[PDB]
Amino acid sequence: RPRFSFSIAAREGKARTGTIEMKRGVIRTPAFMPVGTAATVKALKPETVRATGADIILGNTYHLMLRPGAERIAKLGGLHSFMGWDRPILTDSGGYQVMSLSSLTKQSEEGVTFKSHLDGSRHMLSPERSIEIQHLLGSDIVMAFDECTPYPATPSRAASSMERSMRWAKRSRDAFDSRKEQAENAALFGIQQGSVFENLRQQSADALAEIGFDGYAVGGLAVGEGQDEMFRVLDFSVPMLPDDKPHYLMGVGKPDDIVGAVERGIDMFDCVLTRSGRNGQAFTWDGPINIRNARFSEDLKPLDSECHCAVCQKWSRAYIHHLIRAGEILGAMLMTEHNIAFYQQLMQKIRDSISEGRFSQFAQDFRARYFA
Amino acid sequence: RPRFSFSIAAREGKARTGTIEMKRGVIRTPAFMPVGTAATVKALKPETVRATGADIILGNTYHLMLRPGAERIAKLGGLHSFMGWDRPILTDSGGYQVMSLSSLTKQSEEGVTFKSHLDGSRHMLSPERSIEIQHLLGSDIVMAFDECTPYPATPSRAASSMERSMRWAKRSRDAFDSRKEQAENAALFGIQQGSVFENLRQQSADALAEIGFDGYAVGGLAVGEGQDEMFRVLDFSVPMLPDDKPHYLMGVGKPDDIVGAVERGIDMFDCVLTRSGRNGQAFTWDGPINIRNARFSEDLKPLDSECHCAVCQKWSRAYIHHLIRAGEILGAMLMTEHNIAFYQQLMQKIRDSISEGRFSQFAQDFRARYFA
Ligand SMILES: [Zn+2]
Ligand SMILES: [Zn+2]
Repeated sequence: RPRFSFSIAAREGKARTGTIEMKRGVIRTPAFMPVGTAATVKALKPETVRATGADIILGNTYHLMLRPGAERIAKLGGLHSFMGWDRPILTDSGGYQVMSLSSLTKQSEEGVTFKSHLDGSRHMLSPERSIEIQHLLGSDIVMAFDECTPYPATPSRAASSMERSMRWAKRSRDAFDSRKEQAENAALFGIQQGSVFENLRQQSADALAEIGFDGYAVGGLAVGEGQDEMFRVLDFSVPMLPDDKPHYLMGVGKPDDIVGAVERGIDMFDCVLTRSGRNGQAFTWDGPINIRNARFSEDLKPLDSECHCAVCQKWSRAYIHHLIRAGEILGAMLMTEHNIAFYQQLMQKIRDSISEGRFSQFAQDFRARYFA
Repeated sequence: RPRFSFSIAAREGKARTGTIEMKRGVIRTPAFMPVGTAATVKALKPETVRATGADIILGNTYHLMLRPGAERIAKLGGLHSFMGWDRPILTDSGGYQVMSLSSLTKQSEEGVTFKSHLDGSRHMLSPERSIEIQHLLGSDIVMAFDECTPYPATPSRAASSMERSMRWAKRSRDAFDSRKEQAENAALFGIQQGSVFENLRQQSADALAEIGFDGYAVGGLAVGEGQDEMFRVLDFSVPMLPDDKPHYLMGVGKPDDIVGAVERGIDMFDCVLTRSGRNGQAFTWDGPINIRNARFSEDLKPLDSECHCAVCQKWSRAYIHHLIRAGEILGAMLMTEHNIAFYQQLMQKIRDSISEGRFSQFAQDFRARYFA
C-alpha cells in the first residue's frame, strides 16, 4: 500500500469522487470523518464507527496533548493502538482549539503559549511542536499548523494571518520532512487562508502549491459567515488549489453544507454534533428532528424511515425520546450511531451519484425533500 | 415452553444449580440479573448485555412508572419491545425505591402515596397497582408488593411490617391471578420479611408457602447489616423457604456476597454498581481496582488478565483510565460491559463448580485470590 495516492475516478462539474490509498486503508471520497476528541468518537466503540461506513476519523491534537498527553500516547504505542482504531486518522494541528478553548494565549511568530482549560497548566504549540505531537500520536494525515483568522477580518489582518500561516506552512513542511518515519508513512496537508478575499486566497494557494502538500484544506470558513458567504468564497477558492490533490473543508458541516461544498470541489469533511437540547437532534432525509420533542413520545417509527443503520432497525423514536429525556447514556449512543450512519449514507449517495453522472439531480432532489 | 419450570440439576451442600424455563427463555441458576433502570441497562445495548452471558435482566417499576409511564409502555407494546430485550425480565414492585428515592410518602394498609423525585407529581402504589404496572410492562417475573423494614428494626416494628407484607403478599397473589394473561404467562415471587429475627422469618416463610408462589425472595437484607449478619440471617432463613422453588436475594451484591449467598441456598441476584469515583471500580479475580488511580495511566494490561470479555480483548487499563478520567461515555460503556461480563463469568464458574461437586473448593480458591 502506498503512503498516499489520491485517484479521481469520476467527475461532474466541480465535484469529484475517488479514493485516497494509505498504508492503513482506503478512504472513499467525498469523505466524512467522525471526530474523536480525547481519543474516542463520542459514545461509540471503533467497531461501531466502522460499521457506519466511516473510512477515517479525525483526532483533536489540542485535547490529546492535554490528556492523556502526546508523549504518553507514543509510549503506549500510538493513538491507533491506544483507542483501538486501525484505519487512517487525520489529526488537526491543535491551533484552532487553542484559540477557541484555552485561556491566556500569547501569540508570536514562533507559535502560541496558552493555559490548559482543564487545570491552568501552561503549554505551547508551534509548527514544529504541532508536527511533533502529530508524529507522537502516529496519525496518518497531519495538518500544517496555521494561524486562524476570525470572521469578520479586515483585509490587513487577513493578509497578516495568511502570510504568517504560509510561513508556518513551510515550517510545518520542513518539520514533517525532518522526521523520516513520519515523512515515509504519513501525509501532510496545507491550509489555505485569506478570509473572504479572493486575492489573498490566490496568494495563499500559490504559496501552498509552491511548498507542495499531499492535500489542501480551505481554512478560515464555517466561523460565522453563513452558508451563502461560505459558498461564495468556495466558488473562487477551491479552483485555486491543485486539482489533483484532495480538498478538505474543515469543520463542515450540516448535510446541505456538505452537498453544496461537494458541488464546489470539496472532497473531505468533519464535524462534531449538544448544548440546549441539541443532543436530541437527529438527521432524517426529511430534515432534522429534535427527538426530545413531546410529539415523539409515542412514535413507533425509527428515527428515519429509510436509514439502514442498526439503530433504525431496532429502536423507535419513542424509545430514543425517552432515553434522551431521561439523560441515559444509551440515548447518546443510539443518537450518535444513527447520525454518523446518516452522514455516511449521505456521503455514499454523493459518491454514487457523481460516479453515475447524476449528482446535480441528486443535490436538487436531496434539497427539495430535506427542506420541504 | 412452559410459563415457569424450575429444575435443580445438581446440588452441593445448600448450593444448587439448575434452570428456570419460561416462555421467553431459559435462566441458568445461580443467576445474576443486570439492572435496567429507566428501560435501559446503563450504557449497554441489549445485545451487549446478552453477549456478557446474561439470561434475564431486572426492570425497576418505580422508575418506569414515573418515566415513560406504565400505560405508555403498554401502549407501545410492552417493555421488551420498547427497549429491545426479548428474553425474560424480572420487575421489582416499586416499593423499595418509593421509600428510598421519593418524597412526602404517606403509608397505610392500602399502600403508599408519594411525590415523584423528578417533578413532585403525586403517585400511588398498592399491591394491586404494583401488580397492574408490572402487567402493563409485560414482565415475566413479577415481585409481590411488600413493606420494607429498615435496619435496624425493633422486634415490634419488624413483626408489624412482616405481617403487613404477608397481607400484601396475598393481595398481590390475588391481583396477579385476577388477570388471565398475566397468570398464564408470567410468574409471581413472594418476599420473606422478618428482619434479623428467626421466629418472624419462620412465620413469614410459612405464610408465603401457604399462599404459594413461583419463587421466594429473602427480603430485608443488604440494607446496612453487613456481611456477617446477612450470612447469619441467611443461614436460618433460606432453609425455611420451599426447597423446590428459586430463592432470590434482592440487591446483592459484591462477588464475595454472591458466593457466600449461593453457599447458603440462594439462586438469583441483582445489583447496580458510581458516586465519588466509584464509576471507576473494575472487578478482577485479584479483587476490585479503581481504574482512575494514577497507577493505571500507563498500564497496557486489560482490566483483568483472564477475563474473556470483549473489553479485555481489545483495550488496556491505560485507555480506560483515560476515558474515565476524561468523563467520556465510552469509559462508562467499557467499564460496565467488563463488570457485567465479570459477574456472568463468576456465575458460570459457580454453576460449573456446583455441577462438578467442587463448589466448596471453588469458593475457597476464589476468596484466597480475591482477597489476597
Ligand atoms: Zn438510522
Ligand atoms: Zn473483561
